[PDB]
Order: sequence, then structure tokens, then C-alpha cells
Amino acid sequence: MVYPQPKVLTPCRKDVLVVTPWLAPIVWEGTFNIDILNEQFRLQNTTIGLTVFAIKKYVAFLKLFLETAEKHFMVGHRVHYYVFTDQPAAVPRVTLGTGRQLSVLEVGAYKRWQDVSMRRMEMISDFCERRFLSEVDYLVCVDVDMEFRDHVGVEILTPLFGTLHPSFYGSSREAFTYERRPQSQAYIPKDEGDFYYMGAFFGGSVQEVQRLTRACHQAMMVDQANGIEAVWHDESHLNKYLLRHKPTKVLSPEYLWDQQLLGWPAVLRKLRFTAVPKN
Ligand SMILES: O=c1ccn([C@@H]2O[C@H](COP(=O)(O)OP(=O)(O)O)[C@@H](O)[C@H]2O)c(=O)[nH]1
Ligand SMILES: OC[C@H]1O[C@@H](O)[C@H](O)[C@@H](O)[C@H]1O
Ligand SMILES: OC[C@H]1O[C@@H](O)[C@H](O)[C@@H](O)[C@H]1O
Ligand SMILES: [Mn+2]
Repeated sequence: MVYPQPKVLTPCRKDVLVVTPWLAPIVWEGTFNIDILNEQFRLQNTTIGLTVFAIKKYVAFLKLFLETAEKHFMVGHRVHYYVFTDQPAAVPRVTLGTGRQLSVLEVGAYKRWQDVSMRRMEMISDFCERRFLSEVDYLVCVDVDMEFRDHVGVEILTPLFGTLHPSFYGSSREAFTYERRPQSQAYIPKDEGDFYYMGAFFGGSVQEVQRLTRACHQAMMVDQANGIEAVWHDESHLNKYLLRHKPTKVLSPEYLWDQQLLGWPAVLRKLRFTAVPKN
């Protein structure tokens, strides 16, 4: 199988950081050859599960989410969508490519938006436990208020990954809106932190995502019993987890963007997965 030779003295991306200081790749266009990666993942018959919550009104976001995932997400690989919803009948029946399936998991609806967002960790954890284990190799956990606009593939796959929050990738850490109160399990001292990861897109092997979600859930319970809610809820706890358990890949903001709020800067060669306007 024949492709351009990587040249040691002529890096493709010179404008951005492409590896973290613990040697995890930062995934940007021009750092990867998808043909090589597709072959590596196909030879293992990799199955990717994608979890998405659509509780109450967010069922309205599923049709575009799913149609655009069919176009752009892991195309050519085996995919299992897990749609968590309080309204199984409102899931649109989208036609899927071969080797792709969708399961609907009915769950309860929490009243507050915070708890719906926060209780995802518990629900991914869940107990949807020996089920994710037998069914898929990797789990990808995303917001439903989104659409795919370009390739999201096996380049993201790794034991544990997070995604750079699009409104903080160019900032310094004291500007990061981590939880700064030490009463919270989510507390990160002001002199600490690598990146600000966004809550809408994380994943990894099933064992690592279960660890993560179990820890974030146990940490959120400790805070509740202590009468505190972290400033950005699950995102706060995700950031704390990924500080202490560093991801083995970091996705660039190509993988989580909002063209309406942020435009299309030159540093972004593709906008792959983006926010859909809402109230
Ligand atoms: O009433 C709700 C509130 C939240 N969510 C889920 O939790 C995610 C996070 O909430 P949201 O996207 O509202 O937060 P934002 O990204 O706007 O900060 C959503 O994408 C949905 O998957 C849901 O299904 N129904
Ligand atoms: O600072 C953290 C916050 O930043 C905002 O831009 C975003 O809308 C929130 O969802 C949260 O991520
Ligand atoms: O406020 C908490 C929320 O933060 C948003 O930025 C993120 O997209 C959501 O997944 C949720 O974590
Ligand atoms: Mn969202």
C-alpha cells in the first residue's frame, strides 16, 4: 500500500502543537494518514460504540446527529450507536450503512438540566457494564446537539482521549475555568493543568471509559453529600480526571467547534463536528 513518505526534516504542521509533553498525539489535519490507520483498525475488526443522550426536548437533535454520523463518523468500520432517551418512540429511524447498528436505551429524565448532563457518567457507567464490554472495543461519548460536517474516524481511537475546548485552546491555564474551590473533588490548584477539555467529546477503550465515568460519578456524589456543585458540572470533573489520568490522545478543536461563535480560523483546516444552534 503506497503513500507520501514522511520527511523527518519537513514537518507537515509547524503552526500547532501536535504531541503533548507526555507524548500523546494532538490530532490535527495533516498529522495523520487515514489509509494507514484504517488498515490498522480494520485488521482488528474494530467496533466503535457511540453514546449520545437525548432526554426531553433533545430528541429533536437526533435526526441530524444520526444522518451526519452516517456520512462522517467511522465510515467503513463497525459502529454501534447507543441512544439514551426517555422517549424511545421519538428516535428517528435513520437508514444505516452496512455493519452499523443502533440501540435505544430507555432511561429516566432528571428535572434539572445539570443533573441530566451530570448523570450521563452514571448512566454510561451505568450499569451498562458487561454490555459495552462484549459489544465494542471503543466507546465515544458525545453531546447530541451537534452535527458532523467532516471526517471523524479511527485517528481518534486510543485508550483514553479528551478534546480541547474551542474557546480555550489559545489560553493560559489561570484563565481556565476549572473548579477552583478546594471543597470540590473537582478542585484543580491555580498552578496546575495541561489543557481545558470539553465535556461534549471524550472516549477511549471500554475499560478506560468505564473507569473515567465511574470516577467522575463517585466524585460528583461526594460533592453532593458535601453540598457543593462544581462550577461546570461534569466538565469540571472530566478535567480533573484527565489532569490526573492523562489522555493517550488529545483531539484538536477541529473535533468540537462552533462556527457561529468562533468563525473558521486558518489554524482549523477542517471543522468536523460542530454545535447546532439552540436556546
Ligand atoms: O434536557 C436535556 C439536557 C441535556 N441533555 C444531554 O446532555 C448534553 C449536554 O447538555 P447541553 O448540550 O445542553 O450543554 P451545552 O453543550 O449547551 O453546554 C446534551 O447534548 C444532551 O445530550 C439532554 O439530552 N436533555
Ligand atoms: O468555561 C467553561 C464553559 O465555557 C463555555 O464556553 C461553554 O458554553 C460551557 O458549556 C462551558 O464549557
Ligand atoms: O456545563 C457542563 C457541560 O459543559 C458543556 O461545555 C459540555 O458540552 C457538556 O457536555 C457538559 O459537560
Ligand atoms: Mn451541547
